[PDB]
Formats: sequence, C-alpha cells, structure tokens
Amino acid sequence: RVLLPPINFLFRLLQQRTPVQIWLYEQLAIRITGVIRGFDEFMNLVIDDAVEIKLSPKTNEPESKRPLGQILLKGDNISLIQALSGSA
Amino acid sequence: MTSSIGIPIKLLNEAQGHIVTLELTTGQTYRGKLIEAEDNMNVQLKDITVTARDGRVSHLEQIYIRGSHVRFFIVPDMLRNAPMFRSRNV
Amino acid sequence: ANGPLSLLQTAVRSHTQVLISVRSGRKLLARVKAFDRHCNMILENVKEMWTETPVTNGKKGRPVNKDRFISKMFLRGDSVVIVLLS
Amino acid sequence: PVYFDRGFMTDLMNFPEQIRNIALAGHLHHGKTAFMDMLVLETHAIQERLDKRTGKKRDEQLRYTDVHVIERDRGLSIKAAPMSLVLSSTKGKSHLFNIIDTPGHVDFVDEVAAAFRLVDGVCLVVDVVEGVQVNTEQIIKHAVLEDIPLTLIINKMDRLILELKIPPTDAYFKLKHVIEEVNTVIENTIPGRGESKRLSPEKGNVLFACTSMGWCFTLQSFAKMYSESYGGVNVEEFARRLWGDVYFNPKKRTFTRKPIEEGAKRSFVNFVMEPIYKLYSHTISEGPEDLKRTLSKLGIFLKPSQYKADPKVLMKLVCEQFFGPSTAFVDMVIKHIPSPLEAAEKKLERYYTGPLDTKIAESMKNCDQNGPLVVHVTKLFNTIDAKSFYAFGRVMSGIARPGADVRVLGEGYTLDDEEDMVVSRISDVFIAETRYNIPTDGVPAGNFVLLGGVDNSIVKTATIVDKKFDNGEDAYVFKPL
Amino acid sequence: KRWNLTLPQMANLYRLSEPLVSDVVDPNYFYLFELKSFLTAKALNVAL
Amino acid sequence: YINWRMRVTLNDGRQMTGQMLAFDKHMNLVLADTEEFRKTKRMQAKPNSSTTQTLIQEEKRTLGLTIVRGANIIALSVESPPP
Amino acid sequence: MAPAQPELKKYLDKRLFVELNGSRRVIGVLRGYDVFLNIVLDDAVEERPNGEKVKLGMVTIRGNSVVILEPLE
Amino acid sequence: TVSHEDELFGKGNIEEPEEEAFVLPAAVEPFFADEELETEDTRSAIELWWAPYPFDRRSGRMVRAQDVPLIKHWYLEHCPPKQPVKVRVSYQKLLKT
Amino acid sequence: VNPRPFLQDLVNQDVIVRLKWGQTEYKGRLVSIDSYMNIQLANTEEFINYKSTGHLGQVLIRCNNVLWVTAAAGKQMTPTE
Amino acid sequence: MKLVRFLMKCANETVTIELKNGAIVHGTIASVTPKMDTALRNVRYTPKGEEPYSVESLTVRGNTIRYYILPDSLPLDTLLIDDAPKP
Ligand SMILES: Nc1nc2c(ncn2[C@@H]2O[C@H](COP(=O)(O)OP(=O)(O)OP(=O)(O)O)[C@@H](O)[C@H]2O)c(=O)[nH]1
Ligand SMILES: [Mg+2]
Repeated sequence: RVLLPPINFLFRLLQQRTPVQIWLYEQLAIRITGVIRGFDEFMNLVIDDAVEIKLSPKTNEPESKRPLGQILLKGDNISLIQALSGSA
Repeated sequence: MTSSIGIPIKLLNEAQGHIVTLELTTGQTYRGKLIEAEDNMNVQLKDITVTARDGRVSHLEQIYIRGSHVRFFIVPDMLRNAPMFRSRNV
Repeated sequence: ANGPLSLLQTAVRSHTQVLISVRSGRKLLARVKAFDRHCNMILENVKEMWTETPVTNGKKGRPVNKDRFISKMFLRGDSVVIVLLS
Repeated sequence: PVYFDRGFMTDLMNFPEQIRNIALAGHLHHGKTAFMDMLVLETHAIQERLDKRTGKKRDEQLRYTDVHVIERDRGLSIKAAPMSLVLSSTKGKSHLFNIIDTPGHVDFVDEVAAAFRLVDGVCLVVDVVEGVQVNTEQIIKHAVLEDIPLTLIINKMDRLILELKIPPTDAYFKLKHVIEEVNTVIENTIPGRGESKRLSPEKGNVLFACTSMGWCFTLQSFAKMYSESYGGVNVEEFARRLWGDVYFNPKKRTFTRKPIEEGAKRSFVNFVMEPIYKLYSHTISEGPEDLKRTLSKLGIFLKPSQYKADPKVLMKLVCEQFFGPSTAFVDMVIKHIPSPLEAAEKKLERYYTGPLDTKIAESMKNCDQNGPLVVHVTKLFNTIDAKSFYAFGRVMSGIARPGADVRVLGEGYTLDDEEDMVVSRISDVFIAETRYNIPTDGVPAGNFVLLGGVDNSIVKTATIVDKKFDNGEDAYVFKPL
Repeated sequence: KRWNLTLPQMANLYRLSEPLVSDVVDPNYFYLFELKSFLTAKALNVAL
Repeated sequence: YINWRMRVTLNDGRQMTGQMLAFDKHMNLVLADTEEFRKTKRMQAKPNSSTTQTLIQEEKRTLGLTIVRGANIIALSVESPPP
Repeated sequence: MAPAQPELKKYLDKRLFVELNGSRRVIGVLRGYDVFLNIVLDDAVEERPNGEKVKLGMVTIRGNSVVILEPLE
Repeated sequence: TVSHEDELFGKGNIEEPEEEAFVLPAAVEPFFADEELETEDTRSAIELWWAPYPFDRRSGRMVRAQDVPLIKHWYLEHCPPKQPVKVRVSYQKLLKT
Repeated sequence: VNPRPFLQDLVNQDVIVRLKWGQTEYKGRLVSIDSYMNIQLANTEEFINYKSTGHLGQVLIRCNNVLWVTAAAGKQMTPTE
Repeated sequence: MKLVRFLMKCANETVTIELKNGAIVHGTIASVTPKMDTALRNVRYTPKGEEPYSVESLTVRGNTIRYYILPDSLPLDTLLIDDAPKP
C-alpha cells in the first residue's frame, strides 16, 4: 500500500491539467469548474477557464453559468475538489 | 518552551477505554467507548448511541470525530480522582 | 510601511475620517488613532450608524437608520468587513 | 504516602479492560526485586526517608517486597510477593498493575509456580551479563508449557558500560545473543511453534532496563522520545527500524541492510547505545560546569547542589532525567499481555474442572463483578506475629467482602465427595502490598485478594465459593498446582 | 566538617593510597568470612 | 482561582455550572459535578386569559465530570466558593 | 509542536462514509491523508438529503469541511 | 520463517523499496552525536567507580584522625599465604577483637 | 502559476474583488499586498447584486471577508443567461 | 507594536463590552490576559432582550467580543508610549 498526500494529488492534477469542480464552503449550490494552474502550501487555487455554477434550490441541477476565467480562490472556501474525468 | 499537553487533554487521554458522552456543536450526541484520542481532541469511538435535538436516535459502530466540530465530552466520575489533579509538590 | 496597513498609517498620518463596515451589519465613521499588524484599531470622534426594521404590532415597519456617538473606540480586527479611507 | 489516590485505585479495580496481572520471574539475583523497587520509588513518597540514612545502610538496596527476616538476612527472596500499583502509560492513562515478585533461587520455584497460576502474563527478567541461566530456562519452559504470555526485560544494562566496558557494537551483539538465547529456549520448549511466541525488540515485547539506576525503555519509547525531542517522526516505523542488521546512512538518511555509506553505523548502535554510553561517560567523567553545559544541551537540568553529588547518585539523577518514568514497561505490558478477560477465558479452559457451558463458568469467563463469588487461592502468607495465615488468591468472580459466608473447597473436593469442604467466614478484605496491607471492603472479579479468617482449611491451594449460588448450582474446584 | 573533591583529585588520592587500600572488588570474596558467619561459628563453638 | 465553584455561559446560550477542576491555554475547562441549565421562552397561554404569558422557563440536567472546549465558551462567571 | 498524523492507519483501502457540513454525504474507499486530515478518496459518491447518488471518481476533501468519518466495515 | 531484515527490504534487496522509502526528518540527530564516546578522565572515572570506600565517593563528611583504621582490611580479609605462626595468630586475634 | 506571484502580477491593474457575503464585488486597481495578502486598492467602485452601488476610493479589504480576487481584463460581470 | 500591551495599560477602567453574538457587558476592568481575554468586576450583563443581571465578577473570553467603549477621560496619548524593549 502506498499513501497519496493531498498535495501530491494537487500536483498530479496540475501536471495532468485535469479540470476540477470546487464546492463553496456551505454554499451548497455554488461550484467552480476549471482547469488548475497553481497551488501553494495553503492550497490557494490559481484556476484557469473557471465557470461559476449555481445549482437549483429544489433538485440541485445547474441553473446559471458564469464564465470567470483565471481566479485565485482562497483556501478557506473549498469543500470538495472533484477531478472531472473527461471522456477520452 | 516545550509544548506541554494541557490537563483537559490529559484527562481525555485518561478517558480512553471508558464510556464517554460527546455533545457536538453540529448537533449530534454520542454515547460510546472512547477507543482513540489525540492531543487535538480527535476521537475514535465504538458504541455511539446517537441523540440530537431533532430526535435522531440511532445505533452503529466505529466513528471518527474531529475536535473542532465538538462542544464537550462527559467522562466518568472516578476520573476526577486522577493523579493529574493532585498537586505535585516541587 | 509598504503593506496595505500603511493606509491606516496614512490614516494615522492625516487623521482623516474612515468608514468601516463590520460583520454585524453596522457602519462606523471615525478617525484612526492607533492600529497594528493584526488590524485592531483605536479610534476617536466616532459616529456609528446602523439600519433596523422595527416590528410594530406584528407588522414589519420600514427600515430606519439610527446612530450613536462614541468618543473613544477599540474596534477588534476580525469583525471588520471592509475599511474605506475617506 | 503514595503519589496516587487509593480511592482512585479502588475505582480502577471495577474495570477488567485496563488491569494487568503479571509475575516478575527470572534467575537468582537478576533484578526482579530491584524492578519492583523502581516501580515503588516511582509510586511511593519514600525517597525522603531513604535519604535520612547514613553509613553502609544508605548503600543498601531498598528491596521493598523482601520482608521475611530470612529474606533480609540471606539477601534473596524466598516467598512470592504481591503488590498493586497505579502506573501511567506514555499517553498518560493510569492503569492498575497487579504484580507478583517471584523468587529467583531454584529451591523456591514452587512460589513461582503459585504466581504462575494467578497472573495473566510473565515478565522474565534476564541479566545481560549472565544471560539465560538454568532457572531462566526452567521459568521459560514452564511459562511456555502452561501457555502463559511472556515478555522480556533485559536488566543490568549499566554493566555493559561499567563492568564489561565493551564498545557499543559489542554491547549490541551481547544483547542480541541474550535475546536469541531466550528465543532458543522458547523454541526448544515447543518445536515449530516458536515463531508465534517470539521475543524481539522490534516487536515491542523486549525491555532494556537498569534497575539500580531505575530506568527502562523499549525501542518504541526511545523512538517516541526522539519524536518528542525533534517532531515529525513516525514512532512505530522508527522503532521497527531500530533493530537488526539495519544501518543508517546519514548523508542519504536511509536505512539499508549493508553500510552502503562509508563509516555508517548500525541503527541501534547509532541511535540508542551510543547516546546511553555517552550519557554514562560524560556524567561520570565530567566536572560540574562541563556536565551542566552538556546536560543543558539536551534540556536536562539538575538542582545546583546535585552536580557535586557522588557519581552513583549523580548518575541515577541524570538517568531519571533522561529516560524518565517506567511508561515503556507499562506500554509493553498493555500491548503484549492480555486483560483478565482473555486470560480468564484461557484460565477457565486450562485449570477449571467443571463444565464451561454453565452459568458460573460464564460469570468466571466474563469476570462478572455482580456474579457469585469465586476465588482461587494459591498462596498463604503468615502474619506479623505468625499466629495465623492470610489466604492470597485471585477474585475471578463476585466481590470479596468482609463478613461473608463462604465455602472453602480443598483439592480433594468433588460432587460425590463433599468431605474436603469447610464453611467459613471472610472477616476483612486486603489489597496486599507485601509491606503494608490496605484494608478494603471489596475487591471485584479478576483481581488479587488477601483474605483473613479462611486459612484454616486450606492446605496448599483452595477454591473459595459462596455458601449458596443464587441459581441453585453446584461448585467445582480448580486443578492443583 | 564537609568535603567534596573532583575526579582528578580522587584519582590522585587513590593512586597515592595503593600501599594501604583494598584491592577486593567482589563482595563474594567475603563468603563465610564475615561478621555473620563469625558469629554463627561462635554460636556453634566452631572455628572457620 | 483553581477549584473555585463557577458558572459558564455556552455559545448557544446554555449554562454550565459546577466545581471547576482545570483549565489550559486554550481556555478548555475540566468542570466537576456539572449541572447544565437550559432556558426556553415559552408562550404559556392560559385558558382564561387571552394574553399568552411570555416566560423563560428553566430546565435542569446533571452530567458530573465535564470537559468544555474554549472555542464554544463565551464568558466565565463566579457561582460560589467551594463547600 | 507540529501536528502529528491522525490515526487513520486502520482505514486504508476501506469503503468509508463521510458526513460533511451542510449535511453532505460522501461514500468511497479511502486513498490517503495528510498531517491535517485532508482526505483523498477513490470511487466517490455524493449523497444529498433526497437520497440520490452522484458519481465523482477519486476526489479530495478539505479538513475543515470534514465533520464525521464512519467505517462501513 | 521470515526475518525482520527480510520483511523491511525483501529477501536480498539490501535497500528499502523506493515506493515506501522511509526517510527520517533532516533535523533528527543522535542525542550526543557531536560529543565523543569517551573523555581522557573516563578510564579514571570507571576505575574510581569500582574503588573501595571512601574512594568511590566524591563528597562526604570528615572523620576523626583516630577513626581512620588504615590497616583494618588486612585482617578483615583472608591472610596472605605462607605467614609465620605468630603473624597468623596476630591476624586471628585482631579478627577476634 | 503560484498564488503569490499571481497576485504580484496583478498589482496596479484592473481587478475584481468577489467578496464572501452579500453578493458584493469591487472593481479597481490593486495597489498593495502583504504576506497575509490583505488588499489596499484604489479607485474602488462597488456593485451589489450585479447592480451599481457606487464609487468609494482608497479601500482596505481584509482577505478573510473575500471569496476571491481575479483579473478584470475584458470580463463582463452581468449575470449571463 | 501589539495592542495587548495597551489593553494592559488601560486597566481599572469602567468600560462597556459588545460581543460577537450580541450580549452587552459593563463594568470596571480587573485584569486582562496576554491572549486578550479579560476578567472584569462590578459586572452588569444584558442578553438579547431579556432581563439584565449583575454579578460581582465575570471573566469574558476575548474571541467572542466585537468592541469596547472606554471612558472618555482616558489619557490615550500617555498610554501610547512604547515601554517594550527593542529587540
Ligand atoms: N550492576 C547492576 N546491579 C544490579 C542492578 N539491579 C540490581 N542489581 C544488583 O543485583 C542484586 C539483585 O538482588 P535482587 O534485587 O534481590 O534480585 P532478584 O531478581 O529479586 O533475585 P532474588 O533475590 O533471587 O529474588 C542486588 O544485590 C543488586 O545490588 C542493576 O541494574 N545493575
Ligand atoms: Mg526477588
């Protein structure tokens, strides 16, 4: 068994350029979709091609799309980071 | 200045193996056998009968609870007489 | 000196009025007497205003902006939403 | 005066999860009573009255559990010796240890056998110089054949520094030789099954101690104090990398099988034995100022009048500052020796003559505090005036209480023959500390008890049960020693 | 009334005392030649 | 001020009173023979009076030996000297 | 003193249940952790109060969002 | 059946596997790594450790000059071999005293 | 791109401050930044709920009250449909 | 410069304390900790809309405070001198 550090996972995302989905901190309907550009020891996320997704309050489907681009997201607001596996 | 473990965390380390009841700030109450404890109040428990304010009575086995999300433990009375509460004369 | 907090030093060096929005939903207007790296500030000539909706006989009334004058102020850092140097 | 609360210790008996019943056994003059002395001096405030002592008498070993006048005059133990102590682990949890100090002379091994009936585990104390001796072989063979769990305490480590005066690599080879001698005797007792019952320092069931200077450690506790002194160190991995043919490469910082780096030392020699050798050498070899700076470089600080003390007293103070208390011994016994529940199941399987599917056997298997009283008495201790005896045994069910109506059952008692049975009366319950007796009104199941007034019918061993079992059930006897 | 001495001083004093200092290190040297055995032999009217 | 009998205000407005035994740098309190005191603002409407009586009713609980975290403490108040 | 690694050694290669703030649930086999307990999992499924399943793949979860762990086995 | 060394590396690896590859923190040092194993006063220290009383001490109380028996251990020890009868009798009479 | 050089490259250029509550954004020029990445920013003008609320001036923004900060090079902040 | 030392210098002053949850405290300062917690005497405490009560002492822990109102006669400029040693 080999351990996987979360910083190693972030580095793997950075070198693979896999897009990620970020939930906001107890904003259950608000997410950010984008390809990772950089991170630090405080996991502050420099994100590229990022779009803001607002979910419906009744059934949690994406309601609005807000393209935003390159963002330094604060490390204190990440709830979960999903590695969006593209259909290759 | 070595980081001395506080007397409350020492009492929590004494409380492992006993039956403790934890009240969280996220609303859950657990009654269970404290298996594992840390210096930053992360606790692993076994028996955990569950009781919340909305009445979520349930029973299950094994849990890890982080120390930031908890309010307070209740520990057995006999742990009051632990050796840490007697003043070592220096 | 060279960081953002230097504007508070500029507030110290000029004694100008500063509008502070706090996490309680209130607003402050005061002259900066002292500050630190931790953004804990001491203020003088302080006028603090806020907005409240009085509920009269179970009916939500119109929002009213009221205020209070405080001579000496010790405002603590983390509750501040934002600082405006006017 | 003790450093714990006796009421807290009586509270600790009502918990057969964290209790350990162990016997200290070994060859003659290998350091069992000195290990008990270390534990007593950790738990009792008696060092003040030992320092009011002059002449050759202040150079005497304390020998707390040697109380017979024969024991005092001959300088060796002739009787088994029980104590109950509150000892703390590394994490800070206090446990109750019920420890029997057995004699080490061969002629008195029957006392050892009596202790081996009552304990959950055996700590075998082996002197590092003499190694395994004939009584060590006898104790190993008996404890293995009776399926008693076994731990190893290598004693008298200071001799390797102060008597043999051998370099630390040769001290490692001497330690490994003694450990493999113990494992060789264990394997020779049961051929093919010695891998399950194997003592090795990387397994955590081997303790290195010097009981004259009152210190002990495992590899886990020594890696733990490295982690405390530095931080970021994983204790269990560093501990399992501190024994064997494992060499540390300091520029590569890597543990290998061979010294791939020039001048690399063995990991146990590099990290453990050379610090202890240098601690001894610099403590006994340096003046007060040089020793003060040397000990201050490791955070060790003595009182200013203690740096000019005699070298043995100074060495003891420096050792107790460096190694600390006996938490490593507590960790070893907690991890490698079972609670009275598991050992109670094994004990009822091995030495009980009645059926195991009955209710009283379920009370004895679960160490039930609220069940009917069953005590297995294997020892008799004379009083101060030697008019009568106290019966020392193990409460395995119920609570031993003063003023209790009981049936003492001899070795010849059966169902068809009730000839060897006497109805008697328990008068006072004691916790035995072998120099004082704590008067108690109750001792729960799975614990050691010293009863008065039930001695007359006991010849060698006995089974003390209640006058009547509330389910209407017959009683049986334990097997003889 | 009280003295304390360093290691070189005690070593020098021990080296200067070698005409009149004991060379016995093992107490086992005094087996059956000590006060207790002398008193026991006195009690039994025997001589070691 | 060790062992002085004290009352503690909790984050959710509850009270935690009893015999304190210990505290640390993070203001976490070991508190013996603890009584938890809870207040609820009940609207006790009498069948004869149309005005619903606003009363902050008081309810009790016993816990014994407790250990409260300093991240949820608000204020520390004196209850009584030790008996 | 730096924070020690949390005692997650028993939970390697185990399907676990994670209760997160906002009453979110994440069910997945453990992959690894750090000294802060940011937790990386494989085969992650998100669960909402309505009771449906969302496929995620292998993900990471912030430590301050982590509230409760629970072994399924 | 399996060794401690052929559990840490693997049969004849003579190296930790690089997938696990445990490494100590760079700050971690042996407890007295800079200090020498011995000192020029260490042979004398061990020699004085085994010296008879009072030479194994380094502090004490002062005694009367007549309270120091300089030759008492001569007759508290076994007599040398091949003495005259008068010397042996003197040894035994000092023992008697 | 590491975060500290990323915000060092956005000094004295058009920046959006997406705050953390109240649906508030600020448009202006990022003047100065510390190791705690607090914000001193000039020529601030403030939008709430994607509608204009007005110009303020020289503003200190504490980083804990902020969702994030981005570059505003040709980016429109009206709610897209 | 740390403002905890200025909290040390303004002891024995009758102040008003506004908390992060909303309660109001008032009375004369007994002492203040280096971790900006403060114990105060001659205390009156008003919760959210219910009846205030007075206690002889109250040790309020400082992570839940919003701000203070000091007495207007406090010589702030005299307390502004730096008595801490220069490193
Ligand atoms: N060098 C050295 N000597 C020790 C040490 N511990 C004990 N001794 C000596 O070894 C002798 C052991 O005597 P005991 O304490 O009775 O040993 P025991 O294991 O109880 O053996 P029994 O008398 O048969 O029960 C004592 O005279 C001590 O002076 C030690 O750690 N180092
Ligand atoms: Mg003995």
